[PDB]
Amino acid sequence: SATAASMNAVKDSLQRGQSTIDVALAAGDTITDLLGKMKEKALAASDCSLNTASFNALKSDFDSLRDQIEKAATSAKFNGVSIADGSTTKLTFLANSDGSGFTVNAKTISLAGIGLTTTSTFTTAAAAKTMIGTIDTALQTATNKLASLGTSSVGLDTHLTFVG
Amino acid sequence: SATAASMNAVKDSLQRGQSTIDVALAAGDTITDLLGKMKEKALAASDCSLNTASFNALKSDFDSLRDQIEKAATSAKFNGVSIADGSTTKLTFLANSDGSGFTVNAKTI
Amino acid sequence: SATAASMNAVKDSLQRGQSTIDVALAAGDTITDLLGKMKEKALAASDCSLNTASFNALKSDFDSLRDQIEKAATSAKFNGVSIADGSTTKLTFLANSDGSGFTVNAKTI
Amino acid sequence: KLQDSLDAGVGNLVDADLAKESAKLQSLQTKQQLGVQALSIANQSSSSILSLF
Amino acid sequence: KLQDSLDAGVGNLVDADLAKESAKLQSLQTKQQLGVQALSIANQSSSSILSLF
Amino acid sequence: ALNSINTNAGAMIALQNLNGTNSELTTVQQRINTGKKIASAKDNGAIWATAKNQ
Amino acid sequence: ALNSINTNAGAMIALQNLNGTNSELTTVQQRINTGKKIASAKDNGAIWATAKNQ
Repeated sequence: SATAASMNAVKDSLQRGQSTIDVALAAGDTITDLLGKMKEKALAASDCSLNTASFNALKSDFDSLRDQIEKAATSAKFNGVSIADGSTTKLTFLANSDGSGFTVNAKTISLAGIGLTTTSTFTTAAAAKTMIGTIDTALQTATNKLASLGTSSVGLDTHLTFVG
Repeated sequence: SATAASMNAVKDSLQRGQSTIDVALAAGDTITDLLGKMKEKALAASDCSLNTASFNALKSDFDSLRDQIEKAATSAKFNGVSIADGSTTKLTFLANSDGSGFTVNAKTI
Repeated sequence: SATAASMNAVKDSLQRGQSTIDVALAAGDTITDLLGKMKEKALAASDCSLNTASFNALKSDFDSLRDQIEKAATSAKFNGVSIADGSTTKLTFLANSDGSGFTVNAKTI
Repeated sequence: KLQDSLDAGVGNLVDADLAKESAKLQSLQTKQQLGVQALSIANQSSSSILSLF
Repeated sequence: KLQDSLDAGVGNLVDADLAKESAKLQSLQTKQQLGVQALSIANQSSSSILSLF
Repeated sequence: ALNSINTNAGAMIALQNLNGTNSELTTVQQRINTGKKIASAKDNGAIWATAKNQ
Repeated sequence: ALNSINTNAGAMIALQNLNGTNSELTTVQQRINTGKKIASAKDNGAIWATAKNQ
């Protein structure tokens, strides 16, 4: 019966892990939407037949969206710890009554995590031509990381049910 | 009357055997569910028209489910003994007041 | 009362037979639809005033429908046994508590 | 269509009939209530010996 | 025309069929209502012990 | 022991089945709300990523 | 025995009649869904085969 009480202690750690990953997933969805918008803005700014006045407007829109991404990524903290800021490399929760762990790797989805390198803009109509590909790569890697996070969340739910 | 008291001793061994097999059966049900999911993931990953990015996701799902199976199988122990880990080959409980045994073969899952 | 329990055992065999025949009937309906389409394609391809390019298109449609028929027929299995593939000649289920059988002949489609 | 057929077949294999289970549950609950009373009746035997002494 | 094709393709990938979800929702609501009643039945066990003492 | 006063497995198993039904209900309600099967990254990682990029 | 506690035929016969009604309901619902009497090969083999070939 001592072991059953210990399992009662394990379930709390699993639930806290659930909450943390849920917060990370919400932030990630917002970030992917913003990345799609940024790709569209960068594509529009690469047109060579634009005025000097439209280029500046598109550049300001791009800057605004990037700052939005940073704000969204830095606030996905639950209980002071996060798997989306890049502060730590992994989080381990309790999985067994003997001290065994359930490991969740950290999936950084901040600007530095996806290679966007904060304070990154385009100054000419040729820099946006490469920013298109940069944002395509950023969106791909962000979606990969979020898929991994979803798999981890499903695993946590399944193990919680089995422990009960 | 000595024999009747001995049967009173036999019933406890039978009850402990009941508990052990119940734990094993619960673990086995979980494992069968996980195996069905693994079969579906493996079938999905065999499609030749997939990207390099979907194959990796399906591979990670498969790995996660396999680790789940191992965790579930290794924890089906009651009183330190198990008929699902593969540690022993059979478990014998008391069946008669003369020392006869009830044999349960081990089914490693 | 032993006989009544045996009848309780008979009902399961009858239900399994129901399921198997239902699967076969679904496959058969699909196959009949495909056969109607194949007849229409073959009739269209017999016109002597067609180009070399329309004949090939109709031939490809015919081939596609035939492969569809084979796929549909080979998958009508329940519990590993079938009455539509041609693997066996008949299936017998329990009909009476004394061991009597209910015979269903195989209808290869 | 095939997946629907297979799901229906498995359901036909392992499903229950709750209309019959309701009747069986009622009868068994009544029988258990009667069994507790019968055990109570059986316990009170041999209590009349004390009057002899 | 191409953008319309791509939008239709993605919709074909990730969309649901609400006609089936309605039937599944009805069956699951009935099953949950039955499950609460079954739990209520299971709770009332062992209440007949007190009559023995 | 068929008459134990400390525990009963019937309530435990009824609870487990009720929780399973509640989880299935949650999944169906999510499908109805969002109008799609693969809405988040938990439903299906591969298909969700493909749809986002497309 | 008019007071038996182990069995009662009234419940059995009520169940049988209810099952018969359910079967008739199934047949009528199938007719409404497909809009025709002979829809499958179970309804009528001869007429179904004739209609298919025609």
